[PDB]
Amino acid sequence: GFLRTDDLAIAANFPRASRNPQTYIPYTNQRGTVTNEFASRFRTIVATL
Amino acid sequence: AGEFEFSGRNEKWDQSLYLSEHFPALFSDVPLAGANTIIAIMRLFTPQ
Repeated sequence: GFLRTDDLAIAANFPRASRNPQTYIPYTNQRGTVTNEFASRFRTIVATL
Repeated sequence: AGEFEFSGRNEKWDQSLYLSEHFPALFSDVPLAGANTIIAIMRLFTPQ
């Protein structure tokens, strides 16, 4: 995944318990690709398994 | 001048590119270093 800052909450001034509000989105948006870079990670796991 | 200017992009073909100057790259019949096994299978599609 990646680490997205909460830009929509801070501009809306929502309560957060941190200094930098950063949630962990599990996997990347993958538009416009032929091979999916999240699916090919699972290729190399089964090829290891 | 006659060279094959390859693009270098992994894009799905659609049949609206048939009228454009783009070709399918499997059928260029150009030998590639390291990937000779793919080209040797594409020699089997030649008309007889």
